[PDB]
Amino acid sequence: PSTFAYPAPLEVPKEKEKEKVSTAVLSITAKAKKKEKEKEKKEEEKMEVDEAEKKEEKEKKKEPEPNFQLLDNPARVMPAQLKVLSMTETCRYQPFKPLSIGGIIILKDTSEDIEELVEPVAAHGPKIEEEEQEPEPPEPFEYIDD
Amino acid sequence: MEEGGRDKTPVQSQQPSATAPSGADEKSSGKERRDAGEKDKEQELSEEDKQLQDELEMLVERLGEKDTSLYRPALEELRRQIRSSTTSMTSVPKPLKFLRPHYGKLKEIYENMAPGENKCFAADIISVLAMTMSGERECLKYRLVGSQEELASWGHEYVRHLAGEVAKEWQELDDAEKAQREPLLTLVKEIVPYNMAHNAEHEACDLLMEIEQVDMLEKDIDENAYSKVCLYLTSCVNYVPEPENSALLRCALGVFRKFSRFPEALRLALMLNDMELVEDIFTSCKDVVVQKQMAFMLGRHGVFLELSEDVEEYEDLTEIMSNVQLNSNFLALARELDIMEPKVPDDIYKTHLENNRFGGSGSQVDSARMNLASSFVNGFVNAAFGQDKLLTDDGNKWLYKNKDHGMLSAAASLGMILLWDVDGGLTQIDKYLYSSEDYIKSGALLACGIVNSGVRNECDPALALLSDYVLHNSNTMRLGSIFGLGLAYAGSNREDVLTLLLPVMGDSKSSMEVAGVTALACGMIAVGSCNGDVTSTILQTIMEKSETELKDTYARWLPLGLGLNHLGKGEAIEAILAALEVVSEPFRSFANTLVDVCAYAGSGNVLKVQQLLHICSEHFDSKEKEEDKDKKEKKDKDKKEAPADMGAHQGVAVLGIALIAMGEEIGAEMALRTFGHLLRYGEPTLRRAVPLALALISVSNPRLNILDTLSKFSHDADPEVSYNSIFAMGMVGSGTNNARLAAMLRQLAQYHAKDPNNLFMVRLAQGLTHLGKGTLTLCPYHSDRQLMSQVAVAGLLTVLVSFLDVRNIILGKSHYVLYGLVAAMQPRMLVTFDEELRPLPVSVRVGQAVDVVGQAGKPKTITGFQTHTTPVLLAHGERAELATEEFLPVTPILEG
Repeated sequence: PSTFAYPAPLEVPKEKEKEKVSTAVLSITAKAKKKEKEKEKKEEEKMEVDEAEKKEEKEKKKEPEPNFQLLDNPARVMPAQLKVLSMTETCRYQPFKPLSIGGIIILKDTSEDIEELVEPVAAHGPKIEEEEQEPEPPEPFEYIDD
Repeated sequence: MEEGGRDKTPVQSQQPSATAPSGADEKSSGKERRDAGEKDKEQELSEEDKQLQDELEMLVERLGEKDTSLYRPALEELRRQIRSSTTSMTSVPKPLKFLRPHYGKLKEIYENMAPGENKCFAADIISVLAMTMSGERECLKYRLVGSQEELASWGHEYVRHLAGEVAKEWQELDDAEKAQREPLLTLVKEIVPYNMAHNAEHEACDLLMEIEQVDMLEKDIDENAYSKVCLYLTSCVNYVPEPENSALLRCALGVFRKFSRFPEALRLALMLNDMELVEDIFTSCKDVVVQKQMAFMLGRHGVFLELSEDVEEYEDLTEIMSNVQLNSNFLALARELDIMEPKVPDDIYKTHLENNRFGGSGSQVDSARMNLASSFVNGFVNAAFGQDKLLTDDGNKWLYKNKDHGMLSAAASLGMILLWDVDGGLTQIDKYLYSSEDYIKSGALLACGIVNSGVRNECDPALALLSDYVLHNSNTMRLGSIFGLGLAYAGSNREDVLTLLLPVMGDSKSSMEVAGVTALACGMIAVGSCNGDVTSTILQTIMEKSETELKDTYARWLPLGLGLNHLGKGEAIEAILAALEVVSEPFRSFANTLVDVCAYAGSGNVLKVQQLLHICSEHFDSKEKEEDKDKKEKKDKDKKEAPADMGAHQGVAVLGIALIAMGEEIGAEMALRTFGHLLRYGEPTLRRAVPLALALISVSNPRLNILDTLSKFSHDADPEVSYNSIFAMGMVGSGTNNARLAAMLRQLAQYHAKDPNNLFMVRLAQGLTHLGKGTLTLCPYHSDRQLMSQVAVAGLLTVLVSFLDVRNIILGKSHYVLYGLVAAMQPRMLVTFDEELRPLPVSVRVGQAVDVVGQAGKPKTITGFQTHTTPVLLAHGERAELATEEFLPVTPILEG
């Protein structure tokens, strides 16, 4: 369920220009202050000093950004079942995603199947009906909208 | 060279010996390292032993074929070996002998070959071996001192020995705990401070202590032994970080305790400002000879003279404890107490006054805002006996016309002049006390304090009056009253002093800047003496600072009050800083920077590094703004310690002016005010860039602060720097005025500036040394940072003095002649060759009666050996009174 998901809200161009200016002030002042300050005597029996008064020498911070390796297809096959909400999906489906599913059938409600896999983006007929037809709750957008 | 083809002994060599040294010695390289390390097999160590006699002989032929090409390829690897790393320490009988020639090989490479690399490689091998070997090692050094052939090597021989020990590789706990150091001290004195300082151990100071204490009488005489130690300590302190610095001072205090000469001992007790330490030393100064002679006079003058009080009464922390003890021994009641109290110092001031000449009265006009300025100049110029006596006596004219806080101040300033008089001068102060408004009555107490610092015998004490008044309401009445109490009670450790400090009887009833004085007042009681560790003064600071976010001026004063109280040990200051941190305020970050900077001094390592640390592009309050632009001067050390350091830091400082100035336009305005104070606080040897810089900018831009900060420098020596300043201050003053208020500042500075050639001169010396803790400098630093146009400031403003005696009287022995020995000075300089500790004793001769002109002719060496008297006080940073042990009944006086 997590290999095709809904990617984050965007970095955007707008925020990119805006941020650099902000980062610039903090960046020079931190580095300039932090590197220069020592409170250490290295030719002493002590390593540094037992601490007289508190130091300003301090350290930096690192934050990366999350990405998973080079692929254009699912990561992990999966033999577990995952619930799919119709047209919100489990998270999201891409055209390779239904290949990996052996299923695309239902036995998770009253409904059951008369047909098996249908290949990617293609119609399957779920059999809630006797063999003809009966209505079902409205998932489609126009009914909900009006 | 590890070859079994013979280079080493797998069997007894004799063939390569003669042959190899000419071109480049191949035999000894493999023999000493490779054979020793691979086989510590004892049957194989016996072959080497037989070989050993041959090994000795190798040194004379090796000195015959010296030449830089022949010597350079032969040894790089012997230099590298360590005994404990070949583990040849673990057989003592045969390797110890192998070390005896091994040293003799190394010494030629160390000095004769001049490049930096040969010395450093060579250090690591000598130290490890020397400590392990000890006793036999001392014999080994002597053999080398003589030299197998008497050539160039002997001169170098002493330095290399001690230069090698500096490294102190491996063992740091030694094997001997007296070290091999001892014979070298007498021969070379230059190498030794390099060893103690790099080593930067308390253990280093232990080894130095044991050897100087024995060496005192025995080696040569007491006088040279005393001299050797004083120099050594001086390099060492800068290198040690602050917690550890206190420990080295005490260790030193023990070497001195025994010694006939006391000067350096007092400096160490001063640094700490501890009640117990100063007591121990004092009793010890007097004891050596029960006759008054050098011993008592040396102890009494030297400890008492030292500063920690802006008022002229000096310390007085020592005074109460020391006096009862001195009268008990009995050489007379009147003699011990008279020297001890300020009474003798009142005379010597009077006599010096004439030679130096006077800048006239501080009067200008008694009308308009100029009457306020007039009042202030009298106080600033003279904290001693004046020649402006005629204006002060007549109270009605100057004192009354005064407005607002200036009335209180006028009344204070009058006490400064009356100081050195109280045998008739008291009476007016009391008239002022009875009558009129609170400002004048409170002024009279502050003033009384000031006058009653001219005696310790006390007549109609000031101390009684004060007690009842502080308690008494009206914020102006309490403000003056507490501030007075700080002088009057003094640095004393009497219960009377301790008990008062506990309640904050001061201002805390106003949310304005006048309230800040409360923290200052508790500081004023201690006056530079160390903390009792009272909670009340620390807590007060949080309260006052926290409530405003509306006054920039208020927030800064609370840490400034605390610093005065805090002044003392490195040990003590860590503890008091802790209490404040628990709560956090952005206003405290101003205090955090102040306390750290005060604490750090005494170390060139921690102090200078802190002293550039800046973020100022967030706020111009106290929040992130901090002390930084102000701080950039690097003043705290320069005042505290070392003669060399004072010029080096200023060298850094010049460049820093540009950096603030260019960095911001706002930065330039603030930087110019504080830079002008570095000159007064620090006492640099540079007068080039800064006096002129301030002068030119002030013609361009009206800005009144500039004249004020400059005139405080201009007191020091009054036609060196004063030549420029007087011109600038006058020209601006009479071509620009913006207000009556504006005029008032410019006059105050203009009058304060002149007072001819070193009269009640400002120096941050003790005049016995300048390695010690000077007077409270922070009081002019407070007046200089903020606008001096602020009327609230005025009360504090009156004492910003940071004077050093105009005494250059020769004493330190009982003979008590005026105008001391011949000495050396260069006053055609702005940097000088010798600032080791004591400068060059040739230069161009000075022994004149007129007071010394430092800080561009700073160097004084005390010279007296040709006259056959000897100095007890060698120049330790002194700029006042000589101390000698005189074998003459009259001390010669010279022209030059």
